[PDB]
Amino acid sequence: ESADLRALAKHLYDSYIKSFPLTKAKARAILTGKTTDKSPFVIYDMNSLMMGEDKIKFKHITPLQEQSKEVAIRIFQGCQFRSVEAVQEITEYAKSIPGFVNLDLNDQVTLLKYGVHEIIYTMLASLMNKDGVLISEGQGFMTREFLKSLRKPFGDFMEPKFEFAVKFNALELDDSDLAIFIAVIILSGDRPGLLNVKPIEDIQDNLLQALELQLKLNHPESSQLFAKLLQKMTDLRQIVTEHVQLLQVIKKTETDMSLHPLLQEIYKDL
Amino acid sequence: ESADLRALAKHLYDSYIKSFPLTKAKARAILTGKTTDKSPFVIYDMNSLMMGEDKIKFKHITPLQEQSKEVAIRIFQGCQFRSVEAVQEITEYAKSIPGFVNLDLNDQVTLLKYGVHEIIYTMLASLMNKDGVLISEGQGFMTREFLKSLRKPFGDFMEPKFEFAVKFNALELDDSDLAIFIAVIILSGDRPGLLNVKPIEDIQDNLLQALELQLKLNHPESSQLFAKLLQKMTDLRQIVTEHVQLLQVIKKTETDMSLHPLLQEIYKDL
Ligand SMILES: CCCCCCCN(CCc1ccc(O[C@](C)(CC)C(=O)O)cc1)c1nc2ccccc2o1
Repeated sequence: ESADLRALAKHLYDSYIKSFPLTKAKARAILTGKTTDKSPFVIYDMNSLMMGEDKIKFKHITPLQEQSKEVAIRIFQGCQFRSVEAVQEITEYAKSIPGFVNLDLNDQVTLLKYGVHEIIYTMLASLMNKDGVLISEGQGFMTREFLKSLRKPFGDFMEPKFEFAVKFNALELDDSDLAIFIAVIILSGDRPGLLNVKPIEDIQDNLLQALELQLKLNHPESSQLFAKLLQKMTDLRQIVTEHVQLLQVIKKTETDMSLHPLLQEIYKDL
Repeated sequence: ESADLRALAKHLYDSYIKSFPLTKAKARAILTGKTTDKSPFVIYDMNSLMMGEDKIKFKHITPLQEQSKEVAIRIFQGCQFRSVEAVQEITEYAKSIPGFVNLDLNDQVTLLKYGVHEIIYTMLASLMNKDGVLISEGQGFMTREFLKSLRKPFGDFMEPKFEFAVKFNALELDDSDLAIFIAVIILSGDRPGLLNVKPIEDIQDNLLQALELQLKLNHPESSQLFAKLLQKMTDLRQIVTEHVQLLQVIKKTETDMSLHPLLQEIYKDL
């Protein structure tokens, strides 16, 4: 019954709105302007960066950065903190996916460990366009060029996210679509180390039917959107793998820089 | 129309049968199961290999294990010969895909270039089970044990493919399904360097529709098989990536000597 699938879709969309403070709808409203209400301050260089810590709250350094925790590192610990923040929002969302909390506690942990970053990059795309990305709840906007100009290793951390975002965003998905998609990502029975794969795949199948109908009803004219979206899951895994190896490089070139315990746990070069 | 999709399906199945000697239906009869007659020669040890090699249809080298070209190298090289063969079979199959030959020639070469490894492992799964893989047109069977026991570098070469095959084969696809799936892989759109993505994605759209109808008619009891199959591409990709990686490492094993050229030419890297 497609009626039961529509309810699941509404339920997941509802939980999504309740778990994620900055939706795609809000992100696009901020980026596309035509607004005086919430135009973001723009960071495209060191100076605007300094200024940025004025109209927008930023627990980081404004002045000199070199001999005082450089800008690259400052921006990096910022992403770090924001990522853990996202893991907590995604975890809250996960618990709302029917069946998720009734699974083996060990597998709940495994599903989150492997799904969190894939979800992070999917949602990160909502806050990006070809020119940059929204920051601090949408009050700021850091330029893609400014980011690609950071010190040797940090200079290329974000580029692959942008490359993915521009392609992914061309699919023109809205929050109700993404809510089902993120749920699908989490319930992957092919995650390494899962104990009970069957209960996980039973839920994903239900989620997949939900996503399929949702895309057919919401995008009547977009041929094979469902399949096209599912293939994007390959680009996500790649982004993760690529990010991981870059993180191993960072770890060795910056022995004075620290990683958040949560993020470190999830990570295992995995 | 459902008619254009069935025709496309039937057309691909026919060309697939004509292009690939060993069909999965053919290989499954041999593997797990009997169909008692002409049982494959089993390579499970060094002695069984030496014997099988000198008694199998392997046009290349003979058994010589004594400070002269180790077994692992001869096995590895052997898989290279068969891979070059398959590439030509994949190439002929590609040309039968409606619209393929009509694409920009550089684009045709690009699609084949980046799609042959994904296709090779996909079809390899057809000849594998959890304990081994069919060899020499199915006249042989090299056990998973003997393979994982090879030298340090070569022992971890095929294992990852066995793991993928185990999961992939659980989908229980047959040649009619695989025929369309392989064509979808070939007509990707995200291969690097493509010049005209539109016609490529347009054909894949048509192929995906065909694959979807085929799975629903051929496996009416398998819910969301279409979606599950597409997500298996995330695995194939990692496999390929991980594979070119070990490959580079192998290069850092065997190298020198003015003997073997022209042969090294015929292979390169694929
Ligand atoms: C439901 C989840 C919503 C996810 C929203 C993510 C916003 N974000 C963080 C993106 C990110 C960047 C870098 C990351 O690297 C770390 C922290 C490295 C340990 C990781 O977790 O792998 C991880 C995640 C982010 N936003 C921005 C804006 C500008 C510059 C950098 C930046 O990073």
